[PDB]
Amino acid sequence: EAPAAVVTGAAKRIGRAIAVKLHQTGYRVVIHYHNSAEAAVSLADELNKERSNTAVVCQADLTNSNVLPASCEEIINSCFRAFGRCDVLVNNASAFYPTPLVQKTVETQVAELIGTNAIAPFLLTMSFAQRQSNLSIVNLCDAMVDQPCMAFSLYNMGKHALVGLTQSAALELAPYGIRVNGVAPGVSLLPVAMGEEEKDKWRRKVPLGRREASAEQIADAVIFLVSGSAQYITGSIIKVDGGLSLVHA
Amino acid sequence: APAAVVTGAAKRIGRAIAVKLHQTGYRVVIHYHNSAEAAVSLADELNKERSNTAVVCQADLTNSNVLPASCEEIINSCFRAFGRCDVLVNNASAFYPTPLVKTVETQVAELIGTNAIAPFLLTMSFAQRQSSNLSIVNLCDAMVDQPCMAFSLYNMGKHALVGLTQSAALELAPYGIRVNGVAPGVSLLPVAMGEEEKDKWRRKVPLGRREASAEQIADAVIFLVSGSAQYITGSIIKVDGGLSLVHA
Amino acid sequence: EAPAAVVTGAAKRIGRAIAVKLHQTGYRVVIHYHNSAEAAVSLADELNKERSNTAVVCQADLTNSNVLPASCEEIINSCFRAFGRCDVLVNNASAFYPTPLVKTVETQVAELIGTNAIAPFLLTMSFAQRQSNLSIVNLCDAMVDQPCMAFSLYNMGKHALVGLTQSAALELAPYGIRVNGVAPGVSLLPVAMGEEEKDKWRRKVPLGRREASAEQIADAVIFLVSGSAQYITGSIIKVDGGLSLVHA
Amino acid sequence: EAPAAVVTGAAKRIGRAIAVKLHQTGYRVVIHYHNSAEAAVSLADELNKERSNTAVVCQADLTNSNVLPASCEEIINSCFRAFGRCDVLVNNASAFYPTPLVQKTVETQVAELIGTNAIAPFLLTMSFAQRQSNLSIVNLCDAMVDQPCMAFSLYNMGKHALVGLTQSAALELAPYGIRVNGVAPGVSLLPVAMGEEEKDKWRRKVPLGRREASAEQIADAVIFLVSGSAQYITGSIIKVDGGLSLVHA
Ligand SMILES: NC(=O)c1ccc[n+]([C@@H]2O[C@H](COP(=O)([O-])OP(=O)(O)OC[C@H]3O[C@@H](n4cnc5c(N)ncnc54)[C@H](OP(=O)(O)O)[C@@H]3O)[C@@H](O)[C@H]2O)c1
Ligand SMILES: NC(=O)c1ccc[n+]([C@@H]2O[C@H](COP(=O)([O-])OP(=O)(O)OC[C@H]3O[C@@H](n4cnc5c(N)ncnc54)[C@H](OP(=O)(O)O)[C@@H]3O)[C@@H](O)[C@H]2O)c1
Ligand SMILES: NC(=O)c1ccc[n+]([C@@H]2O[C@H](COP(=O)([O-])OP(=O)(O)OC[C@H]3O[C@@H](n4cnc5c(N)ncnc54)[C@H](OP(=O)(O)O)[C@@H]3O)[C@@H](O)[C@H]2O)c1
Ligand SMILES: NC(=O)c1ccc[n+]([C@@H]2O[C@H](COP(=O)([O-])OP(=O)(O)OC[C@H]3O[C@@H](n4cnc5c(N)ncnc54)[C@H](OP(=O)(O)O)[C@@H]3O)[C@@H](O)[C@H]2O)c1
Ligand SMILES: CC1(C)N=C(N)N=C(N)N1c1ccc(Cl)c(Cl)c1
Ligand SMILES: CC1(C)N=C(N)N=C(N)N1c1ccc(Cl)c(Cl)c1
Ligand SMILES: CC1(C)N=C(N)N=C(N)N1c1ccc(Cl)c(Cl)c1
Ligand SMILES: CC1(C)N=C(N)N=C(N)N1c1ccc(Cl)c(Cl)c1
Repeated sequence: EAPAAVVTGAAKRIGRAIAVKLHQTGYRVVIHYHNSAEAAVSLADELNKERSNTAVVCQADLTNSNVLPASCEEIINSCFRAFGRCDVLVNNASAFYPTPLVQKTVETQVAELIGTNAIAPFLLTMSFAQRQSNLSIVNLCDAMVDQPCMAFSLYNMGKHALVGLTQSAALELAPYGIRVNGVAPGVSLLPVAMGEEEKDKWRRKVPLGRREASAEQIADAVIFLVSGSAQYITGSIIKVDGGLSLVHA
Repeated sequence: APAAVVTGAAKRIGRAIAVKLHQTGYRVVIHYHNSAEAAVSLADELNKERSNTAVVCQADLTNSNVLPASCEEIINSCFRAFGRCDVLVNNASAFYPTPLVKTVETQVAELIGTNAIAPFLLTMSFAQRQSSNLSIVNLCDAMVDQPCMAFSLYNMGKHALVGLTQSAALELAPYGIRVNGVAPGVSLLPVAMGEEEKDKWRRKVPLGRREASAEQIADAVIFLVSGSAQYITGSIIKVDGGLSLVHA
Repeated sequence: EAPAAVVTGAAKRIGRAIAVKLHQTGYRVVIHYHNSAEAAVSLADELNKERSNTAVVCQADLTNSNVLPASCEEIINSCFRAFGRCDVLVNNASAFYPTPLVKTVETQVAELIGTNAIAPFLLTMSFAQRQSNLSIVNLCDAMVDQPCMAFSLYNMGKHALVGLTQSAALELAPYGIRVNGVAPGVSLLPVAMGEEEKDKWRRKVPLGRREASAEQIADAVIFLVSGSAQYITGSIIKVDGGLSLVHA
Repeated sequence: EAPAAVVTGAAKRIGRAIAVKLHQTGYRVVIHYHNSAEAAVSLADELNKERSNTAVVCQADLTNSNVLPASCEEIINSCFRAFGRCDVLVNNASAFYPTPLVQKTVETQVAELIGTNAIAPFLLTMSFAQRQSNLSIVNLCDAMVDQPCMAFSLYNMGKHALVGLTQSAALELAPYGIRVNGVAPGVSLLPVAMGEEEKDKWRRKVPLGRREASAEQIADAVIFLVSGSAQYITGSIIKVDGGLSLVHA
C-alpha cells in the first residue's frame, strides 16, 4: 500500500539524501548503485531497520552500450519485483569529468557522460512508462548548464539533453498521468577530489549565504515535485542554486 | 507567528494564497483595491479561526506620484498589525489587451504599474523595513515567451517582473531575503471570458485538459516560502500543466 | 527612392554607428537626440555632405510622461515629413544608472522604464500605425539574466524590451513588419568609467578579452534590416564575444 | 588564398543551399554526404564548372559507433588535403524520426539520432580545432526545441545537446579565435513525402507570411555568421523561424 520509488546513484551524497527523505515520506525505495556496493547495502540496512522490507539495492552500470536498455528495464523491474509497483523514478546518477576539445577513448567518454546523464534517463523513462495515482519522474539537471565549466563539453551536452528529455517526456507522458520535472542544483556537495581552496572559491560565489547547498536542500525540492502539492506541475525545472546562476562573470 | 502581505488577496488566486498561508500559521494582510466587501469577508473567516491574525489594507497599485507612499503603507500595515513582515506575495495584476494598431498612458500606469512597478516599490519597502525565513514571491506568467496576441503591455509588465525577480534575488541575498516566482498558465479563467473560449484553453493543457485550481498555485507559493526552499532564490516555478511545452 | 530609418539616441556612440552604417547602406536617416544637440547636428551635416538631403535631426525626451505618446508620434512623423516614408525604426536610446533597493523614485521609473521600454512601445505603435522591407530593431542587453547588482529598474526595462520584441513580432507579422533585437554584452564602455574598471570588464570577454566596437554592434543591426533576414522576426542576436556564457 | 568550408549533409535541401551560398561567397567546399552520392557528385560538378577545383565530396555515415571519431577526423582531413586549410565547419546533417516512449532497435535509434545531431558535431568540432583568419563553426539547431513534437524525444535530446555543444565549444575555442554559433530554423523545407494538406497545416501557423523558410533563407543566416560582419558573435543561436516559436498552443 506504500508507494515505491527508484533512485539512481543513491548510495552516497545527493542520491542518498533523496532516498532517505523519500523513505521518511512513506516510500519504499530501490537504491541503485554502480560501484558503491558497501554504501548501498549499508543504507538499505539502515532503512529496513526503520521499517522492514522497505528498501532493496540494484546494481547497474548506466554507461551507454547495446545492453543499456536491458539494464534500465532491470532497474525498473527490480522495483516491481520487490514492491509490486513503481510510483516515482529519480534520475540522479551522473558521470562528470573534463573532455577538452583540444589536445579512456573518446567513444568511452561519450558512452559514460552521455549515457549516464541522458540516455540512461531516457531508457529508464521508457521502462517506467511501459510498466505502468501520483506517478512522477524527477531528473537531476544542472543550474549552470548555460554558463558551463570550460572543457566539460560532453557533460554539458548530456545535461542539456536531459532538459530536452524532461520537456519531451512531460508532454508525451501527461495523458498517462505521469509528471516529469527537474531539479537543477548549482553548487551542492563539492567533488571529494577537489582541494579546499577550490571548494572555498566556489562557495564564495554563491549569493545566498556564500555556501554550497546541503544534499538535504536538494532532496527537499525533489520531495515537493513528487508530492500532492505539485500535481499540476510538469515539464518544470526548479533551480536550487542560492542565486549562483544569476551572477555575471 | 510570522506575517505575510498578499496583494490582490480578496479574490481568486490571491485569496487562495492568503488562505493557505493562514492555514500554515501566518498572520496575513489582505490587500485590496476595489474589493472591500470580499476582503473583509475573508478577514472575518480567518479571524474566526484564530483571533486577530488577519487585517485588510486598501491601496490602488496604479503607478502615479503617490504609488511609493501607498506601497510603503501596505508594508507598514503589516509591521503595525503584527510587529514583523516575513513574506511578501506580489499577486495583484491588471490584464487586458493593448493593440499596437482609457488613454494609452493610463494603460501604461495600470499594466506596468500593477504588474511591475508596484512589486518593485513593495520590494524596496519590504527590504528597507528589515531564525527568520524572509522571502518574496512574485506571480509571473508561464506564457511570457509565447504571448497572447495584442497583449504587449501586459507581456512587457510580466517580463519586467521576471527581471525584478532576478535582480532582487541577487541584491537581497546578502540580507537573507529570497525572491522567487510562481508562473501559472491557465488557472482560474477570467470571469468575463465566455464558456466555449475557456474550454478551448482547457483542451490544450497536457496534464488533464483542465485549468489549475487557485489552490494548486497557492501550493507552489507555500513551498517557496517554506523551510524546504531555504536555498532557492531567483527561481520561477511554472505551474501550468505542461501548457508552455505545447507547440502551435 | 532610398528607404528611410529612425535611430533613437543616434548622436554618439552605438546609435551614431548604426545611423552611419545605415546611411552607408543607402538609407536616409532621422538622428534622434535628447541633450546631444551639437553632436547630432554635426553628424547630420557629415552625412548630408556625403549625400545631400539624406539626414535630419529630431529632438525628444523619451522619459515616460503623459506627453510621451505625442513625442513618439512626432519622431515617426519627422521621418515621413523629411523623406516620405519610414522603413526602419532602431530603438537605441537608453538611460542607465543604479536604483538600489535598500531624483525621486518615480522620476527614476519614468526615465529608466520610459527610455528602455515604454518609448520603444509607443514608437512601435506609431511606426506601425503610419504604414517593402519594414523592420524594427531594439537594442537589448545580453546580460539581462545575469544583471549588475543595484540596477533593478534598468534590468526591468530591458526585460520589458525583450517582451515588446516578442509581442510586437507576433502582432506585426501579418503587416510584414519584422521586429528583432540586438543584445550587446560589453561594447563601448561608459565615458565616466576609469581605465582600471574598463579593463576589469575587458578581461572577462572570452573572444579577444576586449569590448565590441560600435561598428560590430551596427553590423548586426544592418543584417537584421537587410534582405538576408527576411524570414527573421522575434529573434534577439547576442553580440557579446561569449561574455554571457562565463560563469561567476 | 580562398578559404575552405566543410558542410555536412550537403547533397540536398538546406545543406545544399548552404554549400552553394558559401561557394558563391568565395569558399572552396567539401560536400559531405551519406546516402545521396548522385546528388552530391552532381553538386560538386556544378560548382567545379563555375570554378575549377573548388568542390570535392566526402562520404561518411555519422551514426555513432567505434569508428565515428576516425570518420570525423577523415572529413576534416579531406578539406585540408583538397584545399590546404579549413576555415568553416557547418554541422547540418541530421536524422529525424519518432521514438515513442510508449508502445530499428532503440540503441540503433540512439546512435543515429544522438550521433548525427550531437556526437558527430562534437567530434567534427574536436577535429576542426585540433587541426588549426576568420575561423568559425555553425551548428544547425531547431527553433522549436522547447516546444517539441510529440514522440520525438531522442531527436529533441540530440538538438538540445547541440545547443550545449554550441555554448561549451564557443567558450573553450574563443581563445583560439574560433567562433561557434547556431542557426535554428522553424519550418523550412517540408519532408518530401508530406501531403500538401499537411504542409499547409504547418505553413498556416507561421506569423510571418504563413509560409516555410526557403533553404536559401536559412543559408543567408549561416553566411552572416561566417562573415566579417559577425566577428564578435560567438555562442549565439539565431532563430530563423518567421515568429513560429512565439505562437502559443
Ligand atoms: N553536487 C553538485 O554540486 C551538483 C551540481 C550540479 C548538478 N548536480 C547533479 O545532481 C546529481 C547528484 O550529484 P552528486 O554530486 O551527488 O553526484 P555524484 O556523487 O558525482 O554521482 C552520483 C552517483 O552516480 C553514479 N554513477 C556515476 N557513474 C555511473 C555509471 N557509469 N553507472 C551508474 N551510476 C554511475 C555513482 O554511483 P556509485 O558510487 O554507486 O558508482 C555516483 O555515486 C547528479 O546528476 C549531478 O550531475 C550536482
Ligand atoms: N488566473 C490565471 O490563470 C493566471 C495566469 C497567468 C498569470 N496569473 C497571474 O497570477 C496572479 C493572480 O491571478 P488572478 O486571475 O487571481 O488575478 P486577477 O483576478 O485578475 O486580479 C487579482 C487582483 O489584482 C487586483 N488589482 C487589479 N488592478 C489593480 C490596481 N490597479 N490596484 C490594485 N489592485 C489591483 C484586484 O483586486 P481588487 O479586486 O481588490 O480590486 C484583483 O482582484 C496575477 O499576477 C496574474 O497575472 C494568473
Ligand atoms: N555600450 C554597451 O556596452 C552596451 C551594453 C549593453 C546594452 N547596450 C545597449 O545598446 C544601446 C546603445 O548603448 P550606448 O552605450 O551607445 O548608449 P548610451 O551612450 O548610454 O545612450 C545612448 C543615448 O540614449 C539617449 N538618452 C538617454 N536618456 C534619454 C532620454 N531621457 N530621452 C531620450 N534619449 C535619451 C542619450 O542621448 P543624448 O546624448 O542625445 O541625450 C544617449 O546618447 C542602449 O540601448 C544600451 O542599453 C549597450
Ligand atoms: N527543414 C526544416 O524545416 C528544419 C526544421 C528545423 C531544424 N532543421 C535542421 O536543419 C538542418 C538541415 O535540415 P534539412 O531538412 O535540409 O535536413 P534533411 O534533409 O532531413 O537531412 C540532411 C541530410 O542529413 C544527412 N544525414 C541523415 N542521416 C545521416 C547519417 N546517419 N549520417 C550522415 N548524414 C546523415 C542526409 O544525407 P544523405 O541524403 O546524403 O543520406 C540528409 O540529406 C538539419 O540539422 C535539421 O535538423 C531543419
Ligand atoms: C560533484 C559532481 C562532480 N558530480 C556530478 N555528477 N555532476 C556535477 N555537476 N558535479 C559537480 C561538478 C563541479 C562542481 Cl564545482 C560541483 Cl559543486 C559539482
Ligand atoms: C486571470 C487573468 C485575466 N488575470 C490576470 N491578472 N492575469 C492573467 N494572465 N489572467 C489571465 C488571462 C488570460 C487567461 Cl486565458 C487566463 Cl487563464 C488568465
Ligand atoms: C554604456 C551603458 C552605460 N549605456 C547604456 N545605456 N546601457 C548600458 N548597458 N551601458 C553599459 C553599462 C555597464 C557596462 Cl559595464 C557597459 Cl560595458 C555598458
Ligand atoms: C526535414 C526534417 C525531417 N529533417 C531534419 N533533419 N530535422 C527536422 N527538423 N526536419 C523537420 C521535421 C518536421 C518538420 Cl514539420 C519540419 Cl519543417 C522539418
